[PDB]
Amino acid sequence: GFPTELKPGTNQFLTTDDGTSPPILPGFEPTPLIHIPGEFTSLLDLCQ
Amino acid sequence: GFPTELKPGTNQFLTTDDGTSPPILPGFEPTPLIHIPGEFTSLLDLCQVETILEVNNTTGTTGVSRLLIPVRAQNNVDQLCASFQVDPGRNGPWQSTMVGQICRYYTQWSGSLKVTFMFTGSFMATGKMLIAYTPPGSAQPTTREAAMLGTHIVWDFGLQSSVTLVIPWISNTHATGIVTIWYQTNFVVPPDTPTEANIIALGAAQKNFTLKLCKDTDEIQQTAE
Amino acid sequence: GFPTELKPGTNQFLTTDDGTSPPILPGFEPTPLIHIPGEFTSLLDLCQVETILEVNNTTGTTGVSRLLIPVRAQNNVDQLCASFQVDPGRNGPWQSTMVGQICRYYTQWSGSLKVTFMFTGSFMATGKMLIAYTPPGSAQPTTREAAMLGTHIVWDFGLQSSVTLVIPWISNTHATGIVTIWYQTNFVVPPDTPTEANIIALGAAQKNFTLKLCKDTDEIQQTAE
Amino acid sequence: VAQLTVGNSTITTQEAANIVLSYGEWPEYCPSTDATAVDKPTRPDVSVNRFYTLSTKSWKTESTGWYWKFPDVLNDTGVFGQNAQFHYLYRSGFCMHVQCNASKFHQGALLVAAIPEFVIAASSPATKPNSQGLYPDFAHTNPGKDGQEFRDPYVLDAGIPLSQALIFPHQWINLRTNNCATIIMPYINALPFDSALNHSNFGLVVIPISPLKYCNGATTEVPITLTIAPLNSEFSGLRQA
Amino acid sequence: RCVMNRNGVNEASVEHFYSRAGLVGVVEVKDSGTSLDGYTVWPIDVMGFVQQRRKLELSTYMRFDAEFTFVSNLNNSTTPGMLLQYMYVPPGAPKPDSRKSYQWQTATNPSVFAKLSDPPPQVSVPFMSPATAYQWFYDGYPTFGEHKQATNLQYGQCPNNMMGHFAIRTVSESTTGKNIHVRVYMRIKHVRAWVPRPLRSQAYMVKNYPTYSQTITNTATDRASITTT
Amino acid sequence: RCVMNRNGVNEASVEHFYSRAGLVGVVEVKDSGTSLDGYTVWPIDVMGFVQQRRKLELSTYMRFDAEFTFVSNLNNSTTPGMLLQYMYVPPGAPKPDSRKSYQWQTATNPSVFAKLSDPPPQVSVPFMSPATAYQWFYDGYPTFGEHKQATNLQYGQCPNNMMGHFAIRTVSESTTGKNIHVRVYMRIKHVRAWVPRPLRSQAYMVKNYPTYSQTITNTATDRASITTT
Repeated sequence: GFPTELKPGTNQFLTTDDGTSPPILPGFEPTPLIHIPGEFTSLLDLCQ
Repeated sequence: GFPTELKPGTNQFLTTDDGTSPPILPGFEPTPLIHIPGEFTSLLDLCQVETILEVNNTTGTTGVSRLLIPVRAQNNVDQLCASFQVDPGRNGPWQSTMVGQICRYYTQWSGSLKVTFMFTGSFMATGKMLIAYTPPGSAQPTTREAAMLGTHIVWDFGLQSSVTLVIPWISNTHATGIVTIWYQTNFVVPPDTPTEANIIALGAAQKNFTLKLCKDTDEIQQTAE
Repeated sequence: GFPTELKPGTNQFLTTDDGTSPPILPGFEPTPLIHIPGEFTSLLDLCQVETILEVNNTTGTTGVSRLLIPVRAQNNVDQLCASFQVDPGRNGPWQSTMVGQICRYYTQWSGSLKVTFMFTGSFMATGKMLIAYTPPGSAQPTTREAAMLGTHIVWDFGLQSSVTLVIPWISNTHATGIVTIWYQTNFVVPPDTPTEANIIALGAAQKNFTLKLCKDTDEIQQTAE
Repeated sequence: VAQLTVGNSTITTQEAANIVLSYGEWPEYCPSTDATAVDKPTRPDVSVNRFYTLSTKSWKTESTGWYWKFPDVLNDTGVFGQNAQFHYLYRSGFCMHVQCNASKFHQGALLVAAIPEFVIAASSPATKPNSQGLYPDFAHTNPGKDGQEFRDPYVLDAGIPLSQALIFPHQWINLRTNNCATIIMPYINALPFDSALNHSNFGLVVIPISPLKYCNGATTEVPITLTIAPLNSEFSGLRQA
Repeated sequence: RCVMNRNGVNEASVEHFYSRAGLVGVVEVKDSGTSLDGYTVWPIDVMGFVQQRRKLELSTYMRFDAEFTFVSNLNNSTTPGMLLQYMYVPPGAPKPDSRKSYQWQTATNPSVFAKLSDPPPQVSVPFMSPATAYQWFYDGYPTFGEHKQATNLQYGQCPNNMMGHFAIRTVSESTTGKNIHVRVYMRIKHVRAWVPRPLRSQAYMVKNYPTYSQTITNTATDRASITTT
Repeated sequence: RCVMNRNGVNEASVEHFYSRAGLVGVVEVKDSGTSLDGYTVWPIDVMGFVQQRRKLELSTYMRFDAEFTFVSNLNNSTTPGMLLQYMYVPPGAPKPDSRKSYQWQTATNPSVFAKLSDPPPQVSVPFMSPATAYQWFYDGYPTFGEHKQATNLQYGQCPNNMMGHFAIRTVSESTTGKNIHVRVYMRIKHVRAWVPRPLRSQAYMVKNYPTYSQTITNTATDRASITTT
């Protein structure tokens, strides 16, 4: 097949890597997101 | 070669992953697909089919008699003829329905249900029944008047032998509404005609009914088959 | 490197996967392909070639005599000369055909077959045979008349020495039609000419004939070769 | 009320034709396949596609119901029976008209449903190893033109609940509002043609949900008449026998 | 308590209702003790378990391709480097009868060689029926002739549902003394269903037949009265 | 019973008729007991088994590239990390005669190093004939001169069909005491065939020769009479 070569760092689990995992429940539609007042997106807004 | 890096989750078998497997028989042409009538592509289309409610699911009632709501000449009026909760997924009269059995294959469901009542007395029989629906969170009415004060249908089966009651919403996740049938009037008959009849209740879902989170049903049990 | 994830089916050898392997001899230029007459690209083209049916596959008949349908001066007319089922893939007269042997290499096949009959008597010999084909699901005719009432060919081998009978469909998956030959007339000959002759039956497939699901044949057996 | 005349058969039925079309599909002739491109299957006219009125069943107070396997219900009946007995392949739709003759003083309700591949089940007292009690006899799987009375109508004699039989093309006969049920069933099979004698494409059940009731003096049995009309019937591979 | 919103319409589709590869057979390649077989032949049965049988019998006709996955291991769950041969024996082909039978070499039998240490081997079996769809209900007789046999078996048994066998063996020369448990997982793909049916209410008594016990079980649980809730 | 539809025309193509890599040789690298060879040389033979021989002899001339796959393991089917060398010895090159022969180092012999633990090594051998196609039937003598030899061997033996050898060995220094079974699977690719022939009817007696027994076997099974069915 397509020639590849495993580099150092394969099979490692980083615990901070923003990897992509397969969903255990494909096709599962989560509860649609309705508007909730008071959303905060930055802790700096709380520090202020 | 092309530099890759195996991530966590390699070599795992998920049993729900929509992976791509190689065909064991490449070049094998399956039997060409011809048109067959009656293809169904959604279980909701089956939930929307009226099926008989086993309202008379009482002890001692056997066979087809469980599908009939007995209506007879009452010595007292305003009596409760029959009652049943509007809960397709739970044990009870709705187990005998297609919607009630399909809800068993799912975890959550919500939507409006319809309940059709067929009077099967003689053409000469006449009278009125009060089909009352009590919303969830309220106990079933104790008197015909309390039922009349809520959502209800005064069903004159002398005029129309069939009536439909639309339940606005159920939403049984992983209380419930109650439908009650009251003798609004006595069972009126001329001479030489049976004074007892039956009502056939048929339950189904509306088009806003939806299911969620497929779950293996408990209606069947694996044994030494 | 490039993030990958090994899925189920890695490291497996399928024996039917049309994979890509590296050539052991890169740069090796094979002998250039020159034109050779007689290239065949489909086994159906071989199935459509008429080959002799071993209709006389009877006990005691040996060698080439098995390929001949003996026709002689009969003491009784309307007698059955010979019969054989139209089943290329099964044991019997069709084993000696190319179509019958190729069907052994497959699991399912369907299509129309043709069966040619060659009369090999003297030029002075004359008479009529009734080539009747009985569709699948019907027993072979017991009398020449019952055969005449179905699909048949009154073959006057005094006029034409060859006749073709097209079998409309066979479709042997993993009953069958029957071809019967009846003495319509006696075997008529002038003096000093042989009163016995032979019919050579040749079977083949038509262009609508198709095969399916390659399967190792059972006509050969591996032993201490 | 009108008089439908098909061929030499005439039935008395009411107008407005409140007919149930099974799966919204009309019975149609199969488009010429490769197997049919060579033999051109026989499409008989109103000679075969006529009205066949079977013997009337007597609906009584204790009747459990009846069913007819339909390629089989006409296998020994007239020219349709002839074409079915003497052809290898068969394909047809059906118009089924179930009629009751009840007074306004009779009461009861029938569920008339057409069940494709109505596989009849045997009801065994206990699981015995591959015994006769595990399979229905031919008299039950192919009851012929006389139909078969249900043994356990609650489970349709097939282990499936009767209450859900309405998932099939069905029609109610509630004696107080109507006494006729008309179901039109197209040819439904995993094959374009099939054996009329071996395979029964569907069964038509007529089951009393509400039992028949009447007071003393009325006719103690309501006649149930079944009229069958093959629609777009085709046949192939004619035999002689 | 109440969900005033509507769920998704896709989770109720037939394709999704039959998704999610599930266990369809648990075969054991016995090669120790009193059974030195070293192989086993599993006839592909979509209805081995009553749950999947009831789900499939919701429809009369079904057409689908199937993805099979073989989760194999020893009794102690270990997966050593034992080489296994998962041979798919298509319908109409003869199955093996021994560890070293000639049928294991038949090239027309698609075979998968994989070690226990490898990820579970996975293959796609196409729609294998001579008909245009599988039949979970066949109101008829596959034979030809009159069917007055005393024990009326062969009734209702559709021959077109045969999907083949999965013959599994170690590639050993003699007995290995280790039993291998193979869990066959099958995923229904591109499923199309016709003629919905009532879901089976009576307990299944035997396989291949809709036979039910003489003691009918009510579809609905009992109440005290028709007026109690 | 009957299939009124037509199947696919592609399943009957010559390319598909010769597809599906099949077992063409089972060699054993003996390195224990009385045979401490540690190597084996397998002459590439497309006609090792009478099934494939009969399938190939359907045609007179065939031209194809071949994909070889080596399924190797021990007698107990285990695949330890033993390093094997699959050396392809092209036609005209000398083969090894010992475990540590100098021919194992010949760079012009394409060699594949793979451990038993690895997936089966797989290589593509191109069309290796001096002619434009292989000949399964060669009505002639490869020698030059008059051919009145008493035992008339060399008749019908085409020299252009030589595809080479596959010399397989462990990369050990001495005997390992373990026998390795190598199953050679060969896939015919880009096959083109010429001059179709009757399929062999008589049992094969020997390899490389069409010799048949004196007891001729009828092509068709016998009947009672010419009128019975």
